[PDB]
Formats: sequence, C-alpha cells, structure tokens
Amino acid sequence: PMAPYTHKFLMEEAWMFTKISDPERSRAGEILIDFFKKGNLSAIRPKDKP
Amino acid sequence: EFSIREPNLEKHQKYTVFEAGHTTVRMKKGESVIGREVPLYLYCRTTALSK
Amino acid sequence: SKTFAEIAEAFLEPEAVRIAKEAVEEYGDHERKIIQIGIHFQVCCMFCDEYLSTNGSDRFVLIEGRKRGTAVSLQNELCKSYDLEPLPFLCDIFDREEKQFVEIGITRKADDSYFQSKFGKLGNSCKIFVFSYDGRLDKNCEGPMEEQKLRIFSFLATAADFLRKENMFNEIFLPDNEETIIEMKKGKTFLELRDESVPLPFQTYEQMKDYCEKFKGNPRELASKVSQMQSNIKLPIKHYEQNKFRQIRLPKGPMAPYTHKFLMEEAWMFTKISDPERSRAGEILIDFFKKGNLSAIRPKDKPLQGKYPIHYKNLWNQIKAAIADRTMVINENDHSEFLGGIGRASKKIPEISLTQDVITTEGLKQSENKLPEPRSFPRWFNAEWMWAIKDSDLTGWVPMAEYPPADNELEDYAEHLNKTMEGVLQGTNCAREMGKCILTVGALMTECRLFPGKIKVVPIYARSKERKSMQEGLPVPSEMDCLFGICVKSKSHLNKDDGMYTIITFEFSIREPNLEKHQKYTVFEAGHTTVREVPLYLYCRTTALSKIKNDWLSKARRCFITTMDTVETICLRESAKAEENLVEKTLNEKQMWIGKKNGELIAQPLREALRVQLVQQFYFCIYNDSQLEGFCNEQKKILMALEGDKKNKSSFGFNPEGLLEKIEECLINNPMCLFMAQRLNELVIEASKRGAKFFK
Amino acid sequence: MDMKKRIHLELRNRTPSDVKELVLDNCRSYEGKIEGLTDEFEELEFLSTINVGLASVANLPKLNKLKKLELSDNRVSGGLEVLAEKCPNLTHLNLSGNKIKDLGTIEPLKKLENLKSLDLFNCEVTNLNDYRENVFKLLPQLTYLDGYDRDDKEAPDS
Amino acid sequence: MSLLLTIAKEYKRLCQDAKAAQMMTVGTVSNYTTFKKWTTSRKEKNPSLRMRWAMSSKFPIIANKRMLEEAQIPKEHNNVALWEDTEDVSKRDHVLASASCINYWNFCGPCVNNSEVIKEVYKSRFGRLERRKEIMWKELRFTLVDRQRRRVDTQPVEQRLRTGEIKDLQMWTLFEDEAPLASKFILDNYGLVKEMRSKFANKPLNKEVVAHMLEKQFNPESRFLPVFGAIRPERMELIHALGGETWIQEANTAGISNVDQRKNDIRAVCRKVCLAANASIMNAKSKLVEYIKSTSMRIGETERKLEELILETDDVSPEVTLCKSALGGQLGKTLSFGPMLLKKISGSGVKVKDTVYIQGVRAVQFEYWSEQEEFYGEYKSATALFSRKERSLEWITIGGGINEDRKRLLAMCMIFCRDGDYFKDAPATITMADLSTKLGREIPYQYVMMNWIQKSEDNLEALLYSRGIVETNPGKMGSSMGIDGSKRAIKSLRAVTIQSGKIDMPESKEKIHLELSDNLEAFDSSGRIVATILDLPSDKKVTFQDVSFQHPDLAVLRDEKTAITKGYEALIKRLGTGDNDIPSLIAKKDYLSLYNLPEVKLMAPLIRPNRKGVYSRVARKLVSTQVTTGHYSLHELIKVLPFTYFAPKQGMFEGRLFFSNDSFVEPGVNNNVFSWSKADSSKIYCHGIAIRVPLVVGDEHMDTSLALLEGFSVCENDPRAPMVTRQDLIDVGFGQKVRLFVGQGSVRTFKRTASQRAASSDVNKNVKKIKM
RNA sequence: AGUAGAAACAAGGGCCCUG
Repeated sequence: PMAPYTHKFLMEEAWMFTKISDPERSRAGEILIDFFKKGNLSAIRPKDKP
Repeated sequence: EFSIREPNLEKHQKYTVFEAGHTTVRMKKGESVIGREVPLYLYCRTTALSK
Repeated sequence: SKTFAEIAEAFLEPEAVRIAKEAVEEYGDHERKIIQIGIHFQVCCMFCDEYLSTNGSDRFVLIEGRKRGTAVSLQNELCKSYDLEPLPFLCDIFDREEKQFVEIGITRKADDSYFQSKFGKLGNSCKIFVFSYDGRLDKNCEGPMEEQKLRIFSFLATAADFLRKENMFNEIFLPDNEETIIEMKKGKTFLELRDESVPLPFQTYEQMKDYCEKFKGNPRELASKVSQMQSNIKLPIKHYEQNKFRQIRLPKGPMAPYTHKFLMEEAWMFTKISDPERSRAGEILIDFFKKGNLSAIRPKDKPLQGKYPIHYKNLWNQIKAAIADRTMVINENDHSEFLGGIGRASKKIPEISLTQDVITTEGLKQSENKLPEPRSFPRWFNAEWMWAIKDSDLTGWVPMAEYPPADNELEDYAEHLNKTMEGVLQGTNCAREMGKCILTVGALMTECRLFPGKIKVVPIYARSKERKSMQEGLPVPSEMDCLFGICVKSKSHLNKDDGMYTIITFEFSIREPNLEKHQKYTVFEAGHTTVREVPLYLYCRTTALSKIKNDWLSKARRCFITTMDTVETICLRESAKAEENLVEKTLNEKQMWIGKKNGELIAQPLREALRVQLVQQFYFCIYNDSQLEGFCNEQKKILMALEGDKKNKSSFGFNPEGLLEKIEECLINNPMCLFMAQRLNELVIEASKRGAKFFK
Repeated sequence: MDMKKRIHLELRNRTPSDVKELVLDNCRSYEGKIEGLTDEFEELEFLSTINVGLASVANLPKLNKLKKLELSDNRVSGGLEVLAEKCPNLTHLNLSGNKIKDLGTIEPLKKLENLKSLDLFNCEVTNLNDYRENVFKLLPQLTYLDGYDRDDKEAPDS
Repeated sequence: MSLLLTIAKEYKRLCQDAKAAQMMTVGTVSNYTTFKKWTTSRKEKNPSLRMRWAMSSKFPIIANKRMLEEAQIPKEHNNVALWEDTEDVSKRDHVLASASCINYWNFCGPCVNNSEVIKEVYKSRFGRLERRKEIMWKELRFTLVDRQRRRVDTQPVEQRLRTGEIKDLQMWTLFEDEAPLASKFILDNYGLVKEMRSKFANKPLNKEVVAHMLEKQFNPESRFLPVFGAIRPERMELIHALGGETWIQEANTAGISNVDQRKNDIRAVCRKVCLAANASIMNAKSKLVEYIKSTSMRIGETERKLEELILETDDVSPEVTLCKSALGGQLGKTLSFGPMLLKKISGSGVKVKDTVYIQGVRAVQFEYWSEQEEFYGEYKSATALFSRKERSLEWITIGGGINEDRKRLLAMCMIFCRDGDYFKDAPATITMADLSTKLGREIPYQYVMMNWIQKSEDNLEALLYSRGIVETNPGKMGSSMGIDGSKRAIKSLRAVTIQSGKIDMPESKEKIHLELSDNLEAFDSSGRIVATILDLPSDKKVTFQDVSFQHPDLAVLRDEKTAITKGYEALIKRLGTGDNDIPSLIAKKDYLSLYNLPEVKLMAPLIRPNRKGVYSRVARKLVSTQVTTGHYSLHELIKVLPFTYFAPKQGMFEGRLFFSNDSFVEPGVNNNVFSWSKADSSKIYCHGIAIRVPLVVGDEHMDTSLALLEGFSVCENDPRAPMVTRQDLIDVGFGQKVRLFVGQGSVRTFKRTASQRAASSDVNKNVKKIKM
C-alpha cells in the first residue's frame, strides 16, 4: 500500500478562521477564547457517523 | 484540525474524519467583497511527541 | 393509570381534576365521574376566555366550580342586583352585557335528544349551548363567539380521540342525565343459586353480607379454638438423631435385565475408512456389504436361547437379499407380519350392536391391567459402569462444532478448559454409544418421516477418527466408519405423539450371553471372525420407540453441559477463595471419592472422575421413566438430612417412615433405581462411621 | 418534497410548452434520477436544479432553446456528453459543488461551441496546477470561468 | 390504478353477500381488531419437535406464487425440487415450497439497488456493536463479588418517551396519509419527526418492522438484576461479559454514550430554579412553574422543553421531585432525607408532638412518629436496614464498604428516628440564630442537627457517643462497629450489626400523586415529608451550555439585546392567520404593506441611524425578489424587515446590517445574533435564546402538511364545504372551511384560522377568581 | 410378540387417499 501522511499538522488541505490581532490579548488562552466568543466554533457540531 | 477538502482513503489513513456543518469563503467582487458558503470537515488524529 | 384521576391528568389540567374530585367528594358519588365534570368545568373556563366588557371589566362570571349553597347565594345576589328573575334551577355561567344566565351541555350521541330534554325543562328562560364531541351544536339563541367555538371543538376532539383510544368513550364514563345508574343485571336464576351456595348457619346472601360487613375481631375465642385444635391433633415431632433412618428394602425376585435398545459392552463392530462422497447410511451399509464379511455370516437354526428363531433367521436372510438388491426395503410376509405386529391391533365392537348373548358367548369383562412385576438388584451394572470409563482406541465419536475467535482473556480461558474436557471425554466408550444413538435415531426419524407404511432397513453405525500418534509414521490420521449391527422399522404411522412403532435389532458380538441379563435377546451362533480367528454371536431382539425418545436421544449432548458446569464451578470456587488461577491444579490434584475396593475407599483426580458424572447423566437420559423421576425427587430429603448431620444442625422431621415407603414404592424392574438405592444405602453406612442419624 | 409535486405545482394550469424558465431548488429526486421531465418543454430557455441530491444526467430529455443551466450543490460526476445530445445551444453552465476529479470528464464540453461561461468552484479539479490555463487551451471558445476571463477580467452583472 | 379498480370490484362482490354487508355496516371500525383474532388461531406445544418432524419433509414451507413467477423462480433446478403448484388450506393464495428455495433466492435472485437503510432500522444494535468495538479490554482476575440487586435500565436511549407519544410518531413518519389530528408532542417536536421521515420516505420497506424497531429505539429496558461497580446503561447491556459471582473481566467503558452528563445538568437546572423560586415568599409555586415553562435545553441536535424531559426521567432526587410535583407529575414512593436515600418496607404511624430546650430553657416543638416501621437506606457506597420505634432506633444492619460512609449513614439514620438525648436536651453550642429563619422560613430541629453534623466532625463523634457503647461480646467481634467504623474492636456501639455484602434494594411498581406547600415541602396523603429545599447543596455557580432561560428574572442580558429579542418575538407573533398578517400579504404579493407594519416601527429606533436608508434599500429589494416569484425563505424576511421602515437612499452596502449597539446580522449566513438550520426549521436563535415560530405556512424547505397544522382548527360541521386531500390543503384561503378525512373512519370540518391561547391561563385565572 | 405406564399403542378415514 501507499505511504500515508505522517506530519502532525495539515499543509495543503488546511483551513483557518481569521480575526484582528490585539497586542493586549496576544496569547493562546486569550486568542482561543476570542475566536470562541463569536460562536463560529459552537456551530461546529460533527455528526455521529464518520 | 479544520478543512474544506474531503479526504482520500490512502493518504488519510491515520485520520478520523467528520462533517461539521458549513462555513463561508470570501473573495473579491469588483470593488466589494462577497461570501460563498461551502461545507466543512473535521480531521481527527492522535500522535505522540517528545522534548 | 391505576386510577381515574391519573387518567384525567393526561389531557386535563390537574387543577380542574382536583376541583371535580372535591365536588364528587361533596356529593359522594362514584369517582368514575371525575372526567365528565372536569371536562364541563374546563369548558366553562375556556368559555370565559378572560373577555371584558365596555367598562374594562370582566364580562362572564363562573359559578359551577363553587359549592352548591354558595353558588345559589351568588345566583340570587346577581338576580337581585341587576334586577333579574330568580331561576328555579342552578346554572354554570352568567354574563353582564346581556344580563341572563347561560347553561352549557355536552353529549356524545349525534342527536337533539339531550337538547330537547333541556329545552323542555327550561323552555327559553336562559341561553343553552350543547356541543358534541363529533362537531355539532344545538342552542336556543345566537351563536357564541367564534374563538370560543374553535377552542371548545378542538379540545373536545382531542379528548374524544384519547377516550376512544382508552375504550372509555361509552355511556359508563360519558352518560347522559338519565343513564347514570350502571348495575349488574341480577337475574332470577343467579339469585336462586347464590342464596343456595351460602354456608350452613346463614340461608340468604343478605345475612352473610351483614355478618361480614360488621364482623368484629374477638381474639379470645380464636385463641381458644386454636388451642383446642392444637390438643386434638398431637402433631409428632421426631429429631432424626433419636429416630434414625432404617435401610431401604429393595424388592425380591429375578434380576433386572438389560433394557437399552443397543448393546454397549458386548458390542462388536466392523470398521472401514470413510470417503466424503459416500456418507449416507444406505450407502455405507452396502460398502460394508461388498467386502463379504457381512455376507459371510450364516447363522444356524439352533439358538443358544430365545424364542421364534425361525422368524429371525428368515428376516436376516431377507435383509441380506434386500441389501443385495440395493433397495433397503422388505416385503410383507407372515414372519415380518408377526415380528412386526402388523395385524395385532384389536377389532372394535360397538355397543349399539351388542347384546347379552354376545357377551356370554365370549367373555368381554373389563381389562385387568397387569402392572409390572418386581425384580432384584442387578450385578452387571458395575461392569458396564467400569467399562464405560476406559478409552475406546479412537476419538471424535460425538460430532462437535468449531471454536470461534477470541479477543479477551475470558474467551481464551473458556476455550482452553473446554478443549481439555472435550479431548478427555471424546475418547471414552460411553461417547461412542452416544454418537451411535444420535446417528441411528436421526436416520430412523428421517425414514419414519419419509417412508411410513413401508418396512425399511437402517444400520447401527457411527463415525470416529483414529487417535493421533507422534509426527513419526503416517501423519494426519484418517477417519473411520464403524458398524455395530442392523436395525429395522415397522410402519411408523405416527398419527399422534407418544405412539409406538416396533423395530428390530440385529447386533454383532463375540461374548456368550447370560440368562439373567440377556433374557430378552435371542442369540444365534453365526461363525468366525478375525481380529486371529474367534467365534461369533448374533444378539437379536424386538422393541419400539416414539417421537419423544427419538428427539431426546438425538439431543444427548447435554451431559457435557452438566459436567462442564459442575467442574468449572468447583474450580472457580477453589480459585476465588485464594484469589489465584487454580484450575489445572484443581483438575490434576483435588481427589474425589469414586468407590470401594477391598473394603477401602478409592480416589482419583477430578480430571478422571468427570467420566463417572458423564455416565451418570447418560444413564439418566437412557433409563428415564416415572420410577426414576419419583426416586430422584424423593431422595433429596436424605441428602439434606445428611448435610445437616455434617454441620451438627439438629434436624428433625414429622414422619420419615412414610418417606421411606414413598421411595420404595417406585422401585420396580428399573435397574438404575435399584443400583442407586443400594449405593445410597452404602453411602449412609460409610457415613455412619463419621455421622449420626442412620441405623444399620 | 419531490420534483414531481414541485413541477405540478409550478405548472399553475400552464401547458408545458409556453414556459421560458423553471426552478426546482431545495427538492429531492429518487435515485438521483430526473422525474417528470419530457420533450413537451420546448420554449424553455432556463433551468435551475440545486441541492436536490442529484448524481447523474440520464433521463434529461432534448431541450434546444435552453441556454443556461444550474446543477450546483449536487454530486454529479461523469455524465457530460448528453449536453451535446440534448442541449447543443447551451451558453451558460454551472457545476460548483459537484464531484469532479479530472479534466477528461470536462473534454466533452468542447463540442458545445455555443458555450461562453462556466462556473467551477469547490471542486477537486480546481486544486490542480495550471488548470485555468489548461482548461482554456482545452475549451478555446470559452471566455468566462467562474466569473473571470483571461487576465482576470471581472465579468459584468448581466 | 387497475389495482384500485380490482379492490373496488372485490368490495362490491363482498357487499353483495349479506353477512359481510351486515358486519361492514354495523358498529364502528374498532371491530376490525376483534375480527383479527377469530381468524388464523392455531398453536403448538413443542415447536422444536414439530420443526424437526416437518423439516424432515419435502415441502414444509409456504410462499407466494405470483412473486415467484415474476421473479422467474423455476422448479426442479438441478433435479432438486423447490416448490410445486398447490394451495395451502388457510391462505388459499400460497404454495408449498422447500428451504432450498430460500438459498436459490439468496444466490441468483432479484437484487435491490441499495440496502443501507437497515443500519437505520436497527440503529440500537449497530450502536451496541460500535460501543463494543471502542472498548479497551484488560486482564482477568478471580475473586468474590458483592453483587447487589436493584432496578436499572439496560438500553441506552436518547429522548426517552412514553407510549402515547410513540403510537403517533409511528404514523407521521411512515403511514402519514391516515394520520390522526396533530397532538401537542408533534407541534412541539417538529424537527424530530422531519428527521425520522427523511430516511424512511420514498423507500421500499416493510413498515410494521420499522415501527417495532422504533419502539425498541425508544424503550429503556428496565430490569431487576444483580449489579456491581458503577451503574450505567452502557455496561448493563453487556454485564454478562464484565464479571460474575467469582470472576471479573476488567475493562474501561467510561467515555461512551455521554448519558449521565445530561442528568446532572438537568438536576443542576432544577436546583437553580428551585432556589430562585425559594427567594420568593408568597408565590414560589407560580414563580417556579413560570421559570419551568419559560425554559428549554438542547438534546443532541434538537431543542426540548424542560417540563417535557422532567416528566420522562426517573432521577429520584430532592430537586426533580419538587418539579414533578408542581407539574402534577406522579412518581414513585421514594423518600429523601438530605443526601441519603430511603424507602419504606413495612410499618405505619402518625405524627406526634414533643419539645426540647435549646439553651437553658427554650421550648421548641419537634415531631416524631408513634409506631414501629422498617426502612432501607442507601448512602454513598453504603447500605443499611433499620427499624424505628417510638422515637428510638431499635436495630440497624449495614453492608457497606467504607468507615466514613458507614458513620455518616448511621448518624443520619439516628437523626431520621430522633433517637438520642440531644433531641431531649440540645447542646449549648446551638442557639436561636442557627435555629431557623434565615429570612423567616422556619427549620425543624432535624435539619438543624443535620447541618450541625455536616459542620464539624466532632459533632458527629458526640452524636455517635450519644448511642450506647458496650464491650464487644465474644463471637460478635466480626459483627461489630467501633467509633471509627471498624469491622471489629474491643468495645463497640449498642444495637448494631455489620456484615460483608450489600443489601438487596427493594422494589415496587407503584405510583402516587403528591402535592406541596408554599414552603416547598411535599406531602403524600399524610404528614410525612418526601422532599424539601434543605436537603440539597447550599449553592454553586455553573455555566450551562445549550440552554434557553427565556425569562426576565432568569436572564443576564442587558436591555439592548433583550429589546432586540423581544422585537423579533413580537414580529414573529404576527406570523399567525388573518389579514394584516404577513402570510396573507405574501399570498397577495403585497410586499409594500410589510414596510408599514407597527413592529418594524417599534424596532426602528434600534437601527444604526447614520446608515438606515442604505440598509433599507437592500432589505426592500430582497423582499420584492422573494415575494414577486414565490420562492422565499421565511427565515430571512423576519430578519431583514426591521430595516425597511425608513426611506431608501444611496451608498455602498458593505455586506452587514448593524443595529445601534454594534451588533449586526448578515443576510444569508447564520451568526450569534440570528441563526437557524434547515434541519429544525421551527426555531430561531437570537443571542442564544430560542424562539418558536408558528406553523402556518410552508416555504420551499418545509415539504408536508405538518407546517400548516397550526393555521387550521376544527369548527362546526358543514356538509356544503368540499372534501379534499391533505396535499391540496395548502391551496385554501385564510378563513375558509373545508371537510376532510382524519385517521380512520372519521370525517370532520376544518377552518384555516388559528387560536392564539392555550388552556394553562384560562383555567387558572378563572379558578383564582373563585377562592374569594 | 412387543412398548410403556400407573393409560395407551399395536394406522385412520372414505377398492382409493392421509400423518
């Protein structure tokens, strides 16, 4: 069989949400919370069957 | 991880995949911006690391 | 459910439920009327709808839910204030924009009868509205507000659907004014009987009802009658330690002979190699026939013992001929007709065609049932039991399925233990008898189903596999088809279960018979056979079977289940008390008493004692009858008393002699019962050296 | 609902021979197969079938005056030669949202000499290298692609 | 078709007879059920025997004939028979065959296009399989097990329902054409029905099988079994392969089925609302009922009403009990005294008065029961069986596994029985302040001592000392308990018994309808208290997810977002029937009268004033485009209308529509301020809050009559109106009448006019107007 | 003949069928 993907992250099939950078909130714990506030993540509801 | 490209069985073997609703894509339109909705996928995987 | 209130709560508001409940409690009527009233009340509520008048005040006022006296007080108050005439009867709601009371009605029947009765009773005094659960309305004035009608009809539709779903949409729960008295239609004959079945002191159900509804407790007379009955009884109580158990008295007479259809120890068999193509019986019976040994046989007219030898010889010759014709069939002659009972059934004689002269001609008295006769203890049972414990030179006698995959330690343990036990058991002799019975009974059942009214020929055979030596020599041991004898059926017209279809058994042996044991057989001297050369005998007899015995014998793999249960239970119990895997050790080490030799006890590991339990279960499956049933049902008391003796529990009883009598009553001409009873006596004897409660 | 009922509803007593437009978006078609279409529709010049669980085009009848089609949000793949057999006068096409892997599936569209604009968005083919250029070299008659001509000339409104 | 004509001919032939006519004319349709029993009645004693006796034959099976001809099923394929032309005696339209036929069909018979629908039909068992595959087994060990018997559930199920709510669901999904009137459960749970219908629609299926499978998919199999370890349905379904009396197959099964989280969330919400209502002083009852009905929560994908879940669950907690009592929900005979659990086995009694002096001389009344009674009790990892007798703890037995739990249970039991001298003369430490009345609400000395124990361990030690202590007699050393909770000692407490092995929980399939007071204390046809508000944790803060507290008091938003939400609500309430409403105007294509509505006029002040004209243009444009044709989405007009009040102007529309509070909505994509989905087209999410849109008209998405039922209602029967189907029902005019067929053997008359109110208010008010 | 039990079978219906 063919050799599968190995790297930890995704390069070509990736995707990203965006937002403006605030130097007063330039940390992971804060960036994640801010991204979550607008509710685009909460809309992510994967179905049972993959 | 998030993705908007359905997977292939060979390259994506260690990955468990789902379908998480939809999203939006933004592109130029003359002198304005528009939005075109697309599906959305969720790529699940486990792995180890070290120092 | 469980109460009308919970039901009403399904589609009504609990408030109106409580209201109607308090109301029926006020009038003290049957609570089956909780529903109608609540419905009416809820309608009234939804009829008000919180509407208002020009003055920003409420338009409608409710009075139904209120008490009767208070309701009448308010009615008169309103008739006075607004200067209205007092009504003779009570109402449900009153309006102000028109200043005239309003009455609401409901019914299920699609007719005006209720509205005609109400209009006659009240003429045109006030406004009356009667709705129907099926969308109808009758009134005496202009129609109500639209919303009210919509809101009422929808509610009523839902309620009617629910009720019809609950089977309560009848006059009982939804009666009119008149049909409010439901009662059992007590006729004339039923009453005549009820007043006749009364106890003695009373003579009419009324007296009994008055005595029971008012019965009061008088403990003193009760205690006095109790003591009195306690004195004229004198219930005996017998502690076993003082009143010991005598031994059991077995019957006396000749010995109990062999009863099983097939031979086990005296059986001789011819073996060959099995080809997968030819696997049916009608084929193997020919394969064994070609080599010439089956045809080399030629018995003589002089039998060692038995009766009707000529019939048996002719039947054997006909069997050989039919085999030669490649058709396992036999013709109807006088011999087969005799040894098949083909004409034995009695000829019926109707009574309408009967007379005294006919009776006096040939006595036609009532049949005198000849119950079985007693027997003695058999001395050949231990021999069979000891022979059925040793190997048989082969294995795979009993077919078994495959083992599925495994994922956890549990299934691994189970498979390992099951493999050990199956490999140990499949090598014995009882196993080959089980396989023989299985296959022969399967073939016989198939034949009885397909070829009734026709005498057939069925073999007594089995399939096995030679044991596995080391890798040296010829590897991959082969299979084997073995043949012990021949079987024959006779017109198994199984019109009904429990029926009987006579069969015949031709078996091969190399051991001379005994009169006591092989009493029913009719042996012949056939000739010689190799191994060197040795004489040959031919055991022959007659018997019968039925659907039930066939089905059960075919299902003779349960003994494995029972034995595995016992063994796994013992091993797991021993392993849990120590919290460690103690299974192989318990199988190779733990000793179990088996029997006596030279007046001493004998023991061997469980791994080899399993065979005793297996043979016990097989015999239970073979000799099963009502006698053994009753015996094994009545012996438990003795074992429980024994256990009580082992633990110093001062057991007692009421009448053990009767128990011994019941036990000894069901011991007749059934070898297993006699053997196990003698062994139970020996048990209590051996235990008396270590326990009380038993006499010698 | 169902394309049958949807159609019978859109046809408010009108014959299927005098209409110039039709829409069937947000419907369902069993087995991803057309159901209710015939050659009776002659004057039809536009069609729209979106998010109807479509997977192929085999029952689609012959429509000449048709000059614009929409099949987005479905999962069609492979059948693109009928268009020549049924709609050879077609000019505008859209397939964004369907299952399209390679270009060999696109080659038949070269025969639609009347073709002007095509719309492929969110398809796998778009994720290749030199696809716009290779497509243009495949379909020269074409001018607009996803709303943009050679040199990235934004197309007008209509 | 021709089949229909054949059915008509058969009906005619059958009516020509006299008996068939009499039976099809007399009585109602229910008689059918009865007739279904008098026919085809035949049983057998031992089917195994007859199966071996029949399968031994040539043609033991029956089968259809035309299906075989159409399927081209031959006879004597390879010298082996498959069937022969005959007629069974019962059916008269079936033919004998053999089992070989069943293989011949399986190997060279007709094939269907697809069969994955099975995975939905038997979803429960595929779920079993998947849950099994996601387990990580472990070693095996041998030892004895303390298996306690109790009633539990073995089938994990989401959205557990009743039976009456299913007999209807089995219709709107499968056999809709003969569907009865719409029940409330349907109108409320629309998306659920739509989901169940999307899969089993336009498919070749046997429907009875589907209905049976759905019953199983909504039935939690409750059983009385021995159990060990944690209690979760995910385990009980395979308990047979986890451990027995002597063995245990360790395995981790914690991260599956996400069940108990829902229950703990529900109980937290119940506790919250109970405390809220307790904050009141005179109307906590109505306050609590309002908080209940003004609240919702999400389950998986769907949104369910709280009062609906509460009446379906079986969590015996002092919180759920109160709620189920307010809603008139019957329940079991289970008690609760603080954290512990109790259940009465036998005995009786009645209240009695007594007093105690708190400090010096301060008389305080405390009650007890004057009789003998026996009770089972269950605390964390501890069981007990005790008896009370006239203000004394007669005896008690324990079968727990912990010392601390064993002491706490004993102390709470002693309290429950008012045993000891403390109840005769309280300690100095307690005072009138700790007595009762945080703000006026009294407290019986019982819960007083309860909290006094929970405060300090030394109070518990003293309370235990209040119980008699003696020297451990010989032999009873094993059945003895010290002060620390040790299985043996030299001196132990009085009238106590210990043992290894929990107690078998009793069982009773009984129900009772109880009530409660204005102080949140339930009563059961007697002076006994089953629940209260003092038996729950004091308080705690939690952030509830996927919940809707659509009530002022139970809200944290400001006046701005609340005003927006209320404006949207008011604008939706105009979605009913009657002219001047948006449906009639859409039907008339009067897209202009919408701009002049009063509701948009009330929401206008909230619009960003510097760009209200530009947005207005866009909104009006969209509306006309949707209205002129008929291909509209009701979930977008309700969003954009508030902007059409002002006059259009010129400017660049960036793509967003802002209010005056820096909160926008976008026309086509869902955001935090306005979201919705095609799955549940009956909900609108604004600022997390949920809004229920009525079902009066159906857009392109909605594809059945289910979306029209809230626009229709029953009215007086009129034989003049026409009779139509359930599909043409959409082509009627608002305010018109029409006859129709409902369910089976029933015809009625409907009118496309709605009724805004429900019975909850029109009865309660009129009642309160009677107690004066 | 025989079976088995605490009574039943050892074909039954019309020369033909059947468990």
